[PDB]
Amino acid sequence: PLMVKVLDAVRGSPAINVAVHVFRKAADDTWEPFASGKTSESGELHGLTTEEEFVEGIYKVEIDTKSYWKALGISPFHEHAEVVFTANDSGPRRYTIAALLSPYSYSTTAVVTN
Amino acid sequence: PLMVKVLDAVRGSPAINVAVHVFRKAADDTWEPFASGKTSESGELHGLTTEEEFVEGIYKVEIDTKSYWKALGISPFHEHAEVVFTANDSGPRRYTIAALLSPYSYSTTAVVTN
Amino acid sequence: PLMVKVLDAVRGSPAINVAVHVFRKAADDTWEPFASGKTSESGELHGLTTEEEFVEGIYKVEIDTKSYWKALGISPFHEHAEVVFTANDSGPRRYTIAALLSPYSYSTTAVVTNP
Amino acid sequence: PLMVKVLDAVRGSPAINVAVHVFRKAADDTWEPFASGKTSESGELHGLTTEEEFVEGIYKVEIDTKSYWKALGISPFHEHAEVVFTANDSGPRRYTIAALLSPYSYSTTAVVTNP
Repeated sequence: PLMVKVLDAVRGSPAINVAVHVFRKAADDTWEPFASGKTSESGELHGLTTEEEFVEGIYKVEIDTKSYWKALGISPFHEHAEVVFTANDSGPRRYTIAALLSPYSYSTTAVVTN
Repeated sequence: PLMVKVLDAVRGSPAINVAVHVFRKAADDTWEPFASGKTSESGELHGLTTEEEFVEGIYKVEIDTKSYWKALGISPFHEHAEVVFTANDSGPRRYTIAALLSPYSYSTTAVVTN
Repeated sequence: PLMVKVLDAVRGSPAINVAVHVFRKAADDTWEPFASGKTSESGELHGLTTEEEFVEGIYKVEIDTKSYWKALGISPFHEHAEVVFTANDSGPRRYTIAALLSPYSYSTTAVVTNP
Repeated sequence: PLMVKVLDAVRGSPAINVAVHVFRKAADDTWEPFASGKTSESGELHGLTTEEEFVEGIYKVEIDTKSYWKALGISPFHEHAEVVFTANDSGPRRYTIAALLSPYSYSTTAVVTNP
């Protein structure tokens, strides 16, 4: 139900081996670890969760952009990119969180389909 | 060797049934039709060309964004989105031209892989 | 030293009356409230801080995009856009945090200048 | 009535000395040169046209992104960014064409205001 895709706007490539952490907002308003991984050779991270586990609520996707750029020998601006959203059962069932990275800028979009 | 992908930033969806025209720059500097189609249900347009036909040169991808938005009952700013680039044999072999559409804005990126 | 500018990609206009909250990471690793304000009719937010107050640190600029879109009667995807960065670690700089908003997508860019 | 502003997403800075060519579609469907200029040290290009001259029509703003990146010694993907739009068809408006550049990607947004 949840896929994360990361692209590199400098090189025109997938952003490979980027660490991604997903958190779910707990009742006390803290962020609890939910799932994590590293993007693949295609810049994608599949298998984070299942339909049963991905219940409605507020989630945060943190993308470790700073490590990515530093490994390329580039100093970037942001500490990470964060994407915070509510999962809603009314809407379509599959969420792709896409991010497009540059050293001083990033874009993110949600593609939500059935 | 060439794929075009179009997303809708307003609805968080693929942009479906968007007309896309590809042109190749001729020796006289005019744009000659090269390939065309409409994006699919996944917002993608596959099968535009073959490796044999997609020789080095300058290409233009014109995306009919204005018709897309008008069919959704929205008045948009741009007449179309245009992506102009050189195909280069030195670089990786597969080109994805991605576009992210809003009524008054668009983003485009090239993902070039082997 | 810190300015925030927000545009609306749907309207082709400044994004007006967007709430922005800035935090700074404290010694204990918590996010301490640092400054807040709203974008004006030009989509800009000036006056958040001073050169003296804007010391080195890790800052988070929270742009309340959901509140913006809901005040316009639109159901958007994100809760907010968060921009997190180290500032002033090589001496004072001027930071513009720009954001471009759509209901299911946003962009942010930093322009950093040395006075 | 027409301003162009360009940022560099790699540097986190204005994109300086970017060449911009504006065309207007003629009666015969050709692109007629309309105005041109370069972005300043602030990444802005002012003074392209006048209220009188900027009549209704279909305009193309060509931002010479390859020339910009090649002047910096970088091999980018696109030849240029083209922004094509109908202007002034409900009376005079003020247009800002903004662009954010990276070597393999760009964004453009229009801010349209009624004076």
